[PDB]
Amino acid sequence: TDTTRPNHLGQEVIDNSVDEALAGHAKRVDVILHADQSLEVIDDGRGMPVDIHPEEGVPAVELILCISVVNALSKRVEVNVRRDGQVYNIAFENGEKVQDLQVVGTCGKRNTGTSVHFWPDETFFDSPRFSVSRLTHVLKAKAVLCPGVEITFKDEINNTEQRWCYQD
Ligand SMILES: CO[C@@H]1[C@@H](OC(N)=O)[C@@H](O)[C@H](Oc2ccc3c(O)c(NC(=O)c4ccc(O)c(CC=C(C)C)c4)c(=O)oc3c2C)OC1(C)C
Repeated sequence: TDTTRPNHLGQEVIDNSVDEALAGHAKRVDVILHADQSLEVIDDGRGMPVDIHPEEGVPAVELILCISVVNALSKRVEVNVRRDGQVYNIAFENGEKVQDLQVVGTCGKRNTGTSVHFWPDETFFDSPRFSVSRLTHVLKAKAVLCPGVEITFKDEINNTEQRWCYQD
């Protein structure tokens, strides 16, 4: 992972969302660059499984995040999963789970998906600023290579919003 800036980190989180679209489960991926320079990636896929992983004995989502690159390079990572009518939440800080998986709400059974919100640890990057032009260029190409998915990008730092969808 490149540490010139947090873009590559974001693209890896975006790729996990797009993989759900490519598999035919997600129809939309939303990316939001927050005012505090944190990035949030939301998809309407199946939702990162929250049931126990046999070998490890911990929620699959907890395990995936624990070993993820976002967790390693972010001072904070908050994940919300919509699955089976339930909204599960879990968070890590400085690389450590600071909030066990827990049901924070309910939702429609058909409303599934995952939200990954992370705050890069500025100490690991030459620059903590996200390169917007680079983020949008890669996203657009992503929309192109995954026909049918609607990709939106909301920039709350430069106050702009865009959406792209390539039907075929
Ligand atoms: C970083 O997590 C990624 C996902 O990222 C997002 N945003 O959804 C996505 O890329 C992909 O997500 C998958 C990949 C495979 C299945 C999949 O095979 C499912 N089918 C099941 O019936 C199932 C139900 C519960 C369960 O614990 C598992 C196995 C666990 C896995 C695949 C982590 C499978 C399912 O419900 O959801 C899935 C999901 C959401 O792979 C992950 C979990 C590594």
